[PDB]
Formats: sequence, structure tokens, C-alpha cells
Amino acid sequence: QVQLQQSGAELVKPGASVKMSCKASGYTFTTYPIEWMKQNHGKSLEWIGNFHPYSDDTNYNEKFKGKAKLTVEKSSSTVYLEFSRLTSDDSAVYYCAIHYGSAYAMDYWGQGTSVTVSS
Amino acid sequence: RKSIRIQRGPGRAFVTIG
Amino acid sequence: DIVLTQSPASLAVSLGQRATISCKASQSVDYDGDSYMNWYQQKPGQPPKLLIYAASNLESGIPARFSGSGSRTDFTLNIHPVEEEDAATYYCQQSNEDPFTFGSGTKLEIKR
Repeated sequence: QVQLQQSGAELVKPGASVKMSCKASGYTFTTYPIEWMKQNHGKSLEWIGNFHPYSDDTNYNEKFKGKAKLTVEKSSSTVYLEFSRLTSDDSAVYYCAIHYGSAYAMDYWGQGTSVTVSS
Repeated sequence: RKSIRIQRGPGRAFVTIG
Repeated sequence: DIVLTQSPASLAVSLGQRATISCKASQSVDYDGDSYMNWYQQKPGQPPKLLIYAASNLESGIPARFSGSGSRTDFTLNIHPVEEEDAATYYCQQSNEDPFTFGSGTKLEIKR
């Protein structure tokens, strides 16, 4: 079996840097690239980028390019999502979903994660 | 035989390397 | 980039009646005989389930009632038997050209 047990329920403060962690049990990892989706409040999803453990290649969003550093941890099959300088308007529900089944969309999404801003 | 699902569009296809 | 301007975000559909969630794209998101348009069913407090992928290729898991008719930019989600399980927001994410984006969304509220 496979599952993406991600954790990122922290109360970030304006100008902080919280490092999330999306673990992948029963995963190949290098073969299954992970993508992150940011859902600010109850709005539509916003693809912030993706990652590849085999070649260590990422594709960040032109707006969040550099702000979100995806660290590689093949040893523990976990991809870190280091969100730096998180502004008050960054309260969203992140999801590290991958294209496990079909090669078009993501089937296995994260187990729900949300970062709230104190101000 | 090795195959990986790339992160480059369109979609995440599979490429058999080696 | 491609803008996924979907149809009426909010609408009511009784049990049995068909729904029409047409996701219009500003740019062509089609490939060599294969469109890259996915639809998700993000239920109230639940990750977006991959209903349809590759435009109209049903995702092995959901019933055979989630059809998808669309070519180039004019896409649609044909849900003839709208049961209570269709109480979620549907989004259309194009994965043809970068950057990948989702649609405005369509909170489908079923009716008893």
C-alpha cells in the first residue's frame, strides 16, 4: 500500500519560516514526483510547483520561485516544504498529491495540512 | 530496466531509462 | 498559462437531474490526440478526488456516471445521475502548459 502522511498545521507568524514534511510510506519516491497545491481559505487550488527525487529537479511557480525551498530526504522518503517569509495572506491548505495512478492528474493527495497566520 | 515518472508536461509520463 | 473560466460556480441540482460543469480555457490545453484536463471533487473538508483525467479518461475508482465532453478549450462534466455524493466543489486543472492552474470551481449543491 501507499500513503502521503504530510504534517504542516502550524500557526506561522508574519516573516517566519516553517519547514513542512510530506512523508511517503509505501512509496518509490524517485519515480513518483510530488506536487504541492495551496488553497488559500475556501478558494480554488493553486499549483505552487513540483519536485523529482531521481534527478532532484523542481518546477516552482513564477510567483513562489525561490520562496519555497523543497529539500531532498530520500533517506526518509520525505520532501520538505520550507516556506520562507510567510506573509499574513498565506493561510492555505497545502496538499502534496502525486500522479500515482494516471499520468495526467494526482490521485493520492495529502492527509490535510493548513498553516494559520497569527496576524 | 528502469522507469520514472517525470514532472515535465504534458502530464507526468513514464520514461524507461536503462 | 491558461485561465480556466468555469460556468456558474454555484448551482442547485436535484437527485436524478444531470449537471453541466463546463470549464472553458483561454488557451488550447490539448496534446497529440490527448487532452490534459483533470477534474477534482473536493468534498467539504476532504482532499480533491481525481474524478476524470486526460480530458475524458475515467479514473479507475469512481462510478461510470462522471463523463467528460471537451475539445481544445470547451470542456464539460456530464453528471447525469447526480446523487447525494455530488455535494462538493469541482475544479478543472490544466496540465498542458506551464504554469499549471485550477478553475474558479463549482460548488455543486445537491437537492433532495
